[PDB]
Amino acid sequence: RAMRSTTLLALLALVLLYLVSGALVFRALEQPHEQQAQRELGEVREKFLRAHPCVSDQELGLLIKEVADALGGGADPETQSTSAWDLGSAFFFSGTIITTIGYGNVALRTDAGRLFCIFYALVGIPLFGILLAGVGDRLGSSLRHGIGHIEAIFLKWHPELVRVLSAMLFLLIGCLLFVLTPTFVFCYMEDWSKLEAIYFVIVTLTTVGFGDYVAGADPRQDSPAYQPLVWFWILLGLAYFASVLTTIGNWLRVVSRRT
Amino acid sequence: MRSTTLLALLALVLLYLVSGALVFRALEQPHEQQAQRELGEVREKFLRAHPCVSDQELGLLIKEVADALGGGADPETQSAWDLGSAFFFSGTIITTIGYGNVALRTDAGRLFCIFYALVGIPLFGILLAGVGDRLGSSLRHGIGHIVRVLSAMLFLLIGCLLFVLTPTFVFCYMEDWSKLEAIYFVIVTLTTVGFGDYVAGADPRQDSPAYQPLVWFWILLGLAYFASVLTTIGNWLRVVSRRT
Ligand SMILES: [K+]
Ligand SMILES: [K+]
Ligand SMILES: [K+]
Ligand SMILES: [K+]
Ligand SMILES: [K+]
Repeated sequence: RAMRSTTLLALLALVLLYLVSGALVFRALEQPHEQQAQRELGEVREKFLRAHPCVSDQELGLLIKEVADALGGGADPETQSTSAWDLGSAFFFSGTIITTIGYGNVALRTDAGRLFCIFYALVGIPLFGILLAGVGDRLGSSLRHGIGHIEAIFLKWHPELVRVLSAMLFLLIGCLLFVLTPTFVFCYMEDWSKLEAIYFVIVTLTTVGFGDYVAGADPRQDSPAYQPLVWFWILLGLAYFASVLTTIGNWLRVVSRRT
Repeated sequence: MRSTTLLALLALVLLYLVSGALVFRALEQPHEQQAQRELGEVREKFLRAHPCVSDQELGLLIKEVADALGGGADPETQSAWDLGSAFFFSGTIITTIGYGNVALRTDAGRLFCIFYALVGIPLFGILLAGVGDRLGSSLRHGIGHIVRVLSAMLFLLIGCLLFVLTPTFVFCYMEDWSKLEAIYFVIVTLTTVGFGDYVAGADPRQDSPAYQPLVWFWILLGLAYFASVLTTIGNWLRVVSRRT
């Protein structure tokens, strides 16, 4: 009842190469209609100048929308009024699909992206499910093996005791690693509050993906490869969680089956 | 897999949506009307001033409006976000669909939602099973009444006619969407991606407010079916191929 080591490594790459494949289908499929609401506002701000519309409620009523729908499109900080969606964005995006988060912070506009998507999902999501298995297992165990050195020493002092300790320790060594480090990190890179980053993390991992926050979707960001990294994280932490989530489902079932 | 014990969760879980929606509407509604009130003013303060030919005030006019927008303001023109929308919202949470088309702003209600998930979503997985079974058991009393892999092709295409392609045709006549959009919507919905680009019950222009918890209750049976099918496939495609 186990998956083979070098088996998943072939799978995983089979997936990256599926994702990288998806990012390409999208890259040169949505590149053109990319809104880029930052340069579209200037054409709306200045257009209000060369025309100097004045003393009208009707001409204002719509502005609010023209600034709302424009703002909503990830518009500039509206105080500047003075390039994005490449692979790191397209790849990351594709990933938010199979992972089923779907941040959708950047809507799809090209009808092909919708049809292709429909298929990229129905074919992507399932493919992922396995990756988690390969990871949750081949990885999840590695760490259980690591802690071995800890419990090997605890035994030199006294069994049934070390059992519970490793169980609680592992959750933490896993938590502190997939909750805390990431939450703390998202603050020092996206200038969010502690809460927001933990709020984010939680929505990321629960894969609710509200979309209100997304680790790498600011056109003003500088580090390009950073997005896929946070993705390589989502994978890891998403997989770990699943393992710990099922085990408890049993520990909670073995005690619930006697009803 | 108790068929009368899960019926209780349909009341518990269903309450978890209402019993939870109450907080969201009581945590966000205040700052839902404030961004409106604070817009009304900023809107006419400028309008009634009838300024002219300037930029000094437009840089502000813009930033003045965004503030109101960030807190969730009206689109234009010059009512939204109550329990009805919260219920739906709360539900998009457990379904982990999270359309987010409508966001959380209250820094306080945000944390409330952080926990509502951890402990709220785990129950849904149970109901989709409790329902993924009753719909999985309905394969006999349904298909039996009318060689081997031949009776599988049918069940697959049974649900596509019931859950997949049924609502899509319905959504074009309810929200004017194209053929595709409905499909694209349903898939992103069912696969629970929840892109949020599109959404069934949130359009501002609706006149039937009763049919929404029905479109939502549909999501239940929807994912439940999609679960019932993955439940068999996931346990069949594995055993046959072990040594393969
Ligand atoms: K989602
Ligand atoms: K959005
Ligand atoms: K989502
Ligand atoms: K979303
Ligand atoms: K999801």
